[PDB]
Amino acid sequence: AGPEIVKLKKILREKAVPPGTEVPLDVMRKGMEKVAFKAADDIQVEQVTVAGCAAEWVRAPGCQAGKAILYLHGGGYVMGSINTHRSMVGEISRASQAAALLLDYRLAPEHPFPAAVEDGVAAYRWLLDQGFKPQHLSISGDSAGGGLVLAVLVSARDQGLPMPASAIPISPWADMTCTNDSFKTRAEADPMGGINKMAARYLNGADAKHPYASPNFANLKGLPPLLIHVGRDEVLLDDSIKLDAKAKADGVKSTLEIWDDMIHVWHAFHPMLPEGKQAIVRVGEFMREQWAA
Repeated sequence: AGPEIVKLKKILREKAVPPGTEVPLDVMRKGMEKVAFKAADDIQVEQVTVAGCAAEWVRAPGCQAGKAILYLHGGGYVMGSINTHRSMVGEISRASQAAALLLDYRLAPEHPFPAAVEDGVAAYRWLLDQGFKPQHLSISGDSAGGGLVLAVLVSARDQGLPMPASAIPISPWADMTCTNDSFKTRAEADPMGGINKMAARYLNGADAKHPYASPNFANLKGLPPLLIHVGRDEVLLDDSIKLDAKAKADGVKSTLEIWDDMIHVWHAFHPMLPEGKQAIVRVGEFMREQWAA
């Protein structure tokens, strides 16, 4: 249906390491840093520290005064940084006209679970304490960071925190047991097991069904409206279908949208992918929808 994903899928295929090759952690970290998209030049950035983590407010133009996004990057809980996700987050800020807080939360295996959860709740709390009003808040995250979105919500709700206006997990990883069908069914279509070594590194012997590690098994009752993006052609399809089905069950509003022909966090390829640009427009549409209500 699209000539851009075809071009892009072949590119990501030519580029990937053979299946089942063991790449050092420091080697995958730097590689992700080395190939990271550069933020559009009209995105301004301000470095802060938030709950003892490095952070940047990432403000595109048009940003409105009351509003913010706690944004939680992907990387399997072991890699990714402010730098690797600054581009896509600039675009989410554009679309939603709210500044992103882009948190450099603690990474495994130097800092195992629940460290990353502990940072998310703390950044959220820090936002409220700055006097952002929950109803002026959004939370969003890709992949590992999309499960964290949820984990932080459940966690913050257990702690007495008010829920934000919406939550957008993009290609969420919300099940550390990695047993879902799509790992097998959808695996010839991901250009893109290696993800088990990251559960092992995050968990570090913890219960893999621990609600805050794998939020597909958490009590979700009370959480605010969900938009969940995932690509049909990606390993983690099931996580998103089961997140939505569990949200449903637990009283929560979600819109799952499986985008056909798309790969993992296709949003990140906005610079060359039309679906990427439009999925980002749609995220910002959805946070702006939840803010008007």
